[PDB]
Amino acid sequence: LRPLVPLDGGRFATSDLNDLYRRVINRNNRLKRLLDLAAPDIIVRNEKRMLQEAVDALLDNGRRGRAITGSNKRPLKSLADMIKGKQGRFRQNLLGKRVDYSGRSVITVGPYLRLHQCGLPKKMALELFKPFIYGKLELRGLATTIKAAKKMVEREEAVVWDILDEVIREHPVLLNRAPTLHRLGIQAFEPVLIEGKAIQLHPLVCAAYNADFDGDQMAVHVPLTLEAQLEARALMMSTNNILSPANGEPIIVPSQDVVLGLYYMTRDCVNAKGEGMVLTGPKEAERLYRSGLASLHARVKVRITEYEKDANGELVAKTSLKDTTVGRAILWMIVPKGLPYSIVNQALGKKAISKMLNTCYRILGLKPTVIFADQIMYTGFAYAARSGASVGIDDMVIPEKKHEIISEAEAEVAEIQEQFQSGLVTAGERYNKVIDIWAAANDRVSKAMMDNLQTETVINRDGQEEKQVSFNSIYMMADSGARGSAAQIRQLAGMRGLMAKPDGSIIETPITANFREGLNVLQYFISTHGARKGLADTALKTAN
Amino acid sequence: ERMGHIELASPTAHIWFLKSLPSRIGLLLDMPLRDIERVLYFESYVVIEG
Amino acid sequence: VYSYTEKKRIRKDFGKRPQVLDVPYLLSIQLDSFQKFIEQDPEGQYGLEAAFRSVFPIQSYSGNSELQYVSYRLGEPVFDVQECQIRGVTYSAPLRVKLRLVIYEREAPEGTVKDIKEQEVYMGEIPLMTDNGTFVINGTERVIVSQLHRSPGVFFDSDKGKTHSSGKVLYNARIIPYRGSWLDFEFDPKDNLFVRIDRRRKLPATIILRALNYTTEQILDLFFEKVIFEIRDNKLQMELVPERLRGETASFDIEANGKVYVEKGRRITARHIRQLEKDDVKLIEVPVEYIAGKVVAKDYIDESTGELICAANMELSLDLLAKLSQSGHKRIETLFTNDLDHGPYISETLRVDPTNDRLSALVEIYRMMRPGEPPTREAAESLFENLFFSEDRYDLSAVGRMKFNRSLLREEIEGSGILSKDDIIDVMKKLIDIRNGKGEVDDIDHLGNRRIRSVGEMAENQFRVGLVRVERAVKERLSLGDLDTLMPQDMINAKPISAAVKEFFGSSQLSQFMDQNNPLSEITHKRRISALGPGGLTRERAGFEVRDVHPTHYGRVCPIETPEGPNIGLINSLSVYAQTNEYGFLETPYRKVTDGVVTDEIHYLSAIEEGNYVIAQANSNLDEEGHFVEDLVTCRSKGESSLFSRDQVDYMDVSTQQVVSVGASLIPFLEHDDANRALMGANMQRQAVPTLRADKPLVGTGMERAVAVDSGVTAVAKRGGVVQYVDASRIVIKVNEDEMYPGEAGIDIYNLTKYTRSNQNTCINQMPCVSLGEPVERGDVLADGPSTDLGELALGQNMRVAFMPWNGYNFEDSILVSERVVQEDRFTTIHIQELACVSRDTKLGPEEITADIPNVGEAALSKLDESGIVYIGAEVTGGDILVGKVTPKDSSLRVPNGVSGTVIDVQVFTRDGVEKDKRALEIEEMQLKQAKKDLSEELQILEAGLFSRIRAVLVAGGVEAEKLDKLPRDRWLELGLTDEEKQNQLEQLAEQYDELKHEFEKKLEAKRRKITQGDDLAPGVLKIVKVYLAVKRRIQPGDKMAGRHGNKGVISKINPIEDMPYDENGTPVDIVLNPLGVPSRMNIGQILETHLGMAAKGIGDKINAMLKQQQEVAKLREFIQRAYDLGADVRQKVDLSTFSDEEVMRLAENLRKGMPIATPVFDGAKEAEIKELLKLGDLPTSGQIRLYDGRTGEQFERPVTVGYMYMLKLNHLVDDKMHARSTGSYSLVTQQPLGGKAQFGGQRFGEMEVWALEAYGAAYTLQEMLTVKSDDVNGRTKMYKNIVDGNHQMEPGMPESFNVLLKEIRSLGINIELED
RNA sequence: GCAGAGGUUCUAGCUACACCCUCUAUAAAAAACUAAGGACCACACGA
DNA sequence: CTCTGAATCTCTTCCTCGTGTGGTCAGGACG
DNA sequence: CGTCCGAAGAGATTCAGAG
Ligand SMILES: NCc1c[nH]c2nc(N)[nH]c(=O)c12
Ligand SMILES: [Mg+2]
Repeated sequence: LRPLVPLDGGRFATSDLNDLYRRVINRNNRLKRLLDLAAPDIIVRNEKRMLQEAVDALLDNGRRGRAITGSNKRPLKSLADMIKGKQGRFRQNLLGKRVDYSGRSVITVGPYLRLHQCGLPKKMALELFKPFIYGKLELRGLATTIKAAKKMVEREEAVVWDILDEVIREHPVLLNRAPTLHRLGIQAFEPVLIEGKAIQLHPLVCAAYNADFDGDQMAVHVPLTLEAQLEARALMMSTNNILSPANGEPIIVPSQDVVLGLYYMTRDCVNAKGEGMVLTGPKEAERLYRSGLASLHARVKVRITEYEKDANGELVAKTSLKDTTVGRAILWMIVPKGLPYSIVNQALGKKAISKMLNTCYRILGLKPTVIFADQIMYTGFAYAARSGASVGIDDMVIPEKKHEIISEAEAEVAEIQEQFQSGLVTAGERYNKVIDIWAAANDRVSKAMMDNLQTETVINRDGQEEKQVSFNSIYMMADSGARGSAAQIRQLAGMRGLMAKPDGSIIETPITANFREGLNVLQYFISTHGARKGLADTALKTAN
Repeated sequence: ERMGHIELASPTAHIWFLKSLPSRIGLLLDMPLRDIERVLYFESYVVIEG
Repeated sequence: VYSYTEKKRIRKDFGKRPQVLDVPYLLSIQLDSFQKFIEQDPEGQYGLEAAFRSVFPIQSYSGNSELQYVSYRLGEPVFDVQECQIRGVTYSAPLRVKLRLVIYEREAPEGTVKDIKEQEVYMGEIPLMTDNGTFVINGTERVIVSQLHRSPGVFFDSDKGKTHSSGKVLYNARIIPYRGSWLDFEFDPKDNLFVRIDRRRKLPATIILRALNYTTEQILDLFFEKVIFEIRDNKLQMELVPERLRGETASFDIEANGKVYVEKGRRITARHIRQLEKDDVKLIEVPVEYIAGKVVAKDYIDESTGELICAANMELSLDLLAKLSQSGHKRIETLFTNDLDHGPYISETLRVDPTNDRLSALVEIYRMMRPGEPPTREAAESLFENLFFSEDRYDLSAVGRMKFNRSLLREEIEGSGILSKDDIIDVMKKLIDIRNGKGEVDDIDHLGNRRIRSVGEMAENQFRVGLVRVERAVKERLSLGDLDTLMPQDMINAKPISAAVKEFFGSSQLSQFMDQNNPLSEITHKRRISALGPGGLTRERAGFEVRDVHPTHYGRVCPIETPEGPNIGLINSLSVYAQTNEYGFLETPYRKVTDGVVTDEIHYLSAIEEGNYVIAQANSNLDEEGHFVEDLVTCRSKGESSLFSRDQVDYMDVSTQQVVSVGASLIPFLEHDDANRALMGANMQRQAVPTLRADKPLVGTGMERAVAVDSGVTAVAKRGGVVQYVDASRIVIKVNEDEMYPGEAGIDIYNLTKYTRSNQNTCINQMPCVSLGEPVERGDVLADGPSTDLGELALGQNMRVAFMPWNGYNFEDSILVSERVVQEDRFTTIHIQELACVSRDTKLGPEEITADIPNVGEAALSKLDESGIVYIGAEVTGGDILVGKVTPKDSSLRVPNGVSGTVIDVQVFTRDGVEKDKRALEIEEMQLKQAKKDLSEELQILEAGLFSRIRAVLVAGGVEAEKLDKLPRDRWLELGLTDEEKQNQLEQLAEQYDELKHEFEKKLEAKRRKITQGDDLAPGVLKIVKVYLAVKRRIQPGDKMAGRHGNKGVISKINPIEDMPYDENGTPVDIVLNPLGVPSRMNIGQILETHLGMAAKGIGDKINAMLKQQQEVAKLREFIQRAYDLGADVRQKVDLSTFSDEEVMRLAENLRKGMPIATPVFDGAKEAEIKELLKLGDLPTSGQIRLYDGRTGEQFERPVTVGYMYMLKLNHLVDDKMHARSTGSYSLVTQQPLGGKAQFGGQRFGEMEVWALEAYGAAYTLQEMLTVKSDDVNGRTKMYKNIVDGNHQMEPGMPESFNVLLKEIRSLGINIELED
């Protein structure tokens, strides 16, 4: 248990415990020699003190007040230090045991995957599953001894890959992130062999993991026993974890690209090619959009068969001519039978998609919900790629009244300063009034910016122009809910706002420049204040 | 698996019990920890069997 | 006018504001600091002379012997930088100190000495600093980061809040010295001053005052006022002053000379106070009630006998007053106590004070400092005196003295280094005044109270420590040693002083390993300032307040560049214009405004002096005369941005980029992105692994020509001239005659470093960039280094970027990469490793390197040469043999599993006294042939200059050149050249040559001797062999590839070219990013940058089209002139009429791949200018084009953004991340996974994952991950046999770690057993 | 190693959990069997 | 006048994994 | 060849002053 075997350049000397034991033994031997030699009482007592100190250091070094040391003046590790703390054999080797049959790599999207499987590099799988390969190679007669199977494996012959494709068919693996706070951190997954060097993760399950694609690393463990393989199928597979343990809300929620694709798919334009046509069905809508005779979002009249489960376990068909766009009609094919049609007739932002998934899970069973989620993700990706939604400088529209609002706010500030000079108001009153008028100016600027972005588009509706919800890429990315709230849009076109001083006092002069325009040096410093404060807060938030 | 023992010439007290939160041996004898600390390290005399 | 470097590719500049100050030499802080550590300083101030003079009196105690230091002289390094790097030694210069030992006569202080012993003694070796600023310590490069620590001096604090849980303010004061113990005065909640020395237990503050030979009366009169009461028949009438009356209510009828002003119990109103001053009466009638609760100020003894009636600081009761009145004490001095203004803080401390005189105070201090020791009078006196007044222990530095005097509001600057009595009493007085209300606390985070300790100060301190240790040694040696026998060399050893310096330079918290990942990475590391280290905040200890950015960081410390993570804000980067003051505080240049004109004189302003002055902003339009056109100019007076007039402002900023650091300034359009994405993008330019073919940044800031030249990555010309012979490894430049030195001059050989290992395992290659005949001028970069193109920092490549979602492959942060990127080898980086094999003397004889390994195949030995080393050029892979180490009875080094590549070179280091092996002999033979070749080549071109010099001058004089050439030209002494001013030099040179050839032959023998001699090695080793492997990694799915602004993300899929989106003209894009990352993460700079890159590439393509079809140079000239102007009052104003036909042609070729555009950080290009730039080509002015799709061929509606963004590959590759191991060697605890990638390891199933498993119904997998998978000696083999047989069962067993725990607890004297 | 002895090989190979074969004085005819040292401290970086 | 509530004095703890770099110790004669 | 040579709270404490 105390090794003393570094064997580096013949040194053979690395035991902190061994040094302490030698100290104790030497003190005891000297005490025995003095006792048999009838030494003076003071010397015997001094040696007794030394022995007591040595025993104290051996049991718990550093408890008396001094620490036995000498290795670069660093305290020695006693027996007590090997049990307590975060490094003793109680929290480092008994609870968190390192395991075999494990791997580690970076993550990749791989949207082609289903919900219950994930990518796994071939070179990683050939080492994770080596014993199974040996066993099957011996069983099939390809090799005779374990050495022959070993050589066949290192040669990476063509037969080895075919064998590996058999021992990987229904063998779940436990993909696991590093900070697994909740139980959804470690989830099972069926392996799909790829040729890269990164474990691909299904995009939908990148939210429960808190998974990220800026170089985040995951660990791949391999269940081995039959009970483990059954459990990593009936208790931990991604299909069985739909609702979060804490709150009864869905955990597979479309996050960024699929929601934008569905939002762009299910909208309306006041005048697009192919308006007023009476479409036969969703098949005809798909044929018409693919051909090009019509557009994705154009109000038409298409008959749609809505299946309702009002009767107990019976699906009643209701065919009617519902007034809806081409894009909504195309999406109807994805939706299963049970759900009604009103779910896919709205703008279909993000809460709408989450509610659609939840209603599918309620009315239908869990089995159709997985397929619905997969089809939704595929359709969203495809029709977001087809959209070509891109951000440009011309998209960030600065409200035209900004300069007037700023000038009027500065005039009010000057008036308040004049009142302060005359002694009518106090310093604190002046400060509060300035803060209030600047806040009012900020509110007006934000309102003007929104009014110039949300409904700016005016389109010719077969005659007089008609106002329509805008198709601005920033507005499409903010209204749907893909990425970015209203405040972040405000910071890009309107004034940044009243930034705060490190202590907490709101600085009188606000940043009257957006990010589209130039930011002054002083304004950038004031922004740096808050940015640094936030980063420093998070750095210790994690540990707490 | 096997261990060994060292025969101490003079008796030695266990620091885990002497110097802890409640001072086990101090509590048992109802003596302040300071006096026990002094006598244990050969500083003062406690007169057993008065 | 531009230099020939700038005439090849002149960068279009969009800066609008004129500059006055040029960017200073970036590595000045380190270089100047180390310069003031070895430069001979005659006065003996900072440096080495200062320390030597400080600790060299060396007078033995009554030993009639003195050792004096007279001078020091640094030696000459044995090996140069290249030799030190290759061999593995420290770049050091031996220190030769000339001492003198004078032997006084026996007990003759008034007498003289018998003899002197002036002689030189070698005293350690100090490492030297390479010109770049790196230290060669053990063959590697180490950089000592500067330290930012709280300045020595007094610092009043508040410490309000948590203490006392009642909001009471516990004012304190710490006198922090530069070397000693911290004196800390602290106020108690009950208003009791308590001195706390060295942060030990609390002592009453009166004890310190008593310890200074101060009696009670002295303290009372020092820290209090005095109200005088006089014995009078008129109710003991006392003197009074109206000023003291203000503040509190009067409790008695204030009257004097039969005139009543105030009544009894009447509050003294303002009018009452004014009429009281108007009355101006000294003595005011008082009753006995007022004097009832009065504290006396001095002791009063009776006159009849002499006994004390009352003591000092005693409450005078009525009986006491009567007794002192009848005793005859006319004067009654009671201390004044204004409860509002002057509190009784000192009196209460005196009440709690347990001592009475100096002896008791010293005894108490000795007891506190040294518990368990008998308090001795002499011992206590010595301890207290040394601790607060001795030159040996307490040393307040000059900066400390200045800070102390400024904080105490004194007048003189230079004082002393020992805390005096007046200093202590003044600190106490100011603390009391602060407690009263007058004064304010001092903000610690203020940059005027934190100073920079660079390399020089730390080296001086360590050398001082070593010198005082050797002084301690020599002091004892001198006394008992025999006199007039031993030399100074005997009493001084080198080890005890060399150990400190070597330890500081080699192993310290500030001697960090240099990271040569980039030319920018090296510059950032040298200029970094870190709080952590000796005398600095630890990461855990540091609070949120330290991590914040103070308002006084403007121009002194970068507000953006800070390592995110644990130490956020603790290691900040120096600004681009900052420069340390004389004392050590930071400074920032400013322009002086006298009346209304901005004078060009720049005065560097300290942090403190910045406050009073009102400083304007750089973004203030001038009028070409110095007057601000705007009547109201924004300013920054005292941490408060405001709007002042032109008649008040007296200082202005020098440049718009003086706030940001070097790294953050390189980011273009930084004025647009957030302060968080800029933070995360500034830390991502220092991890860009250099690519294969350097590509200039299409759009850059303008500082790309400073980080490259200032760093040592590129070889800059030392003397101007014309290139003679340029090769792929060497460049020889013949200097111009004016630059040429008169004798032994003519050629300046530059040797370029070929592929060599870096500190982070990359390639450091230097490619020539000049041609034969090109006129090279002083300061021109003639050879680029890693990540450098034509002397311009090029960390990555510019690719065609299109922002659009593509089938979900560009998810949250993923990026699509076309196969054109991989095919052209745009990001293929070279990586070099270094495997080593050491042969050491062993039991039963030493090991040998012979290729005689037992039990190995001929194929294994095929790579090995007859001697036993692999050929240079063999393509070895994993498992192959590299050396042939044979140990006395097959321990030869093998390529680690996974590592591949080709061997570039092999080094065989041998020890002295051991014969070199045949292969060593063959490298040494080639090196000595080539070392001989180098001396011969140097001699030949030296004769090209010398014999040419012997010529150029031989022809002038009338002597026939043919006659001179017929005889040997070198020895033309026979043909007497006509005497001239160069003939004497030539004759001297020819005489030298009939002699220099012999001297050069000795020098060649000496040069060859260094190569031939075996290098000093570690004790016990015979010879070591180092083999370098070089791989060429390419782009793989998973490799992180980020931009400059902050957009990061791994590569998702290498899509084929045909499937990538293609625009109308047919050219496919190369990267398809995700647009959804811009709206939330407000890095809107990466869109503007894209537009500007597209415009630049458009102009480049137009120029290329003009070049493809042969066109007249006039058309190219006019088009390039049009592009260079673009209006908007651009600063550059480049003119092409001063150029030549060939010059314009060269420029056209160099700009055919895009026109580089400069964009200063905070004064860059506006949107209108970018639109004009785009319209100058033919690209759409909006910036978005109709991008068709590859697969379907259909058109993408809603046109997308296409441009050119500068993408750089991060070095967090994926080949160094994948690691899967089924089984591996066990640990001491018997747990199978050791961990890590180097040794086959398993990922740790931490407590968090165990809890996550427990949350599910997981019970069998937990058992099989805790027992049969990690540590069960009887379970792992059983399960392996079961698995290779077919049935996947499991035997639980019991973990070995549990048995280890049981044994550890049982060894502790506690019996723990597993009961049944 | 049936017990003793020797053993092809596919490091080493009656124990590490081991295992098998042939042979009768001592090595030589043959296939099937299995994974060995990791003590501490500073510095940097990523999610 | 003896233990109220009120200080006073030591003690324990402070995310979780990777990727890595460098430095690394008891105590030299001695019979 | 050995052989000797910051902070934040908690426990773990006293000190105490009044009714
Ligand atoms: N470990 C036993 C052993 C050594 N050599 C061997 N040769 C053979 N054929 N069989 C074996 O079992 C052995
Ligand atoms: Mg991430």
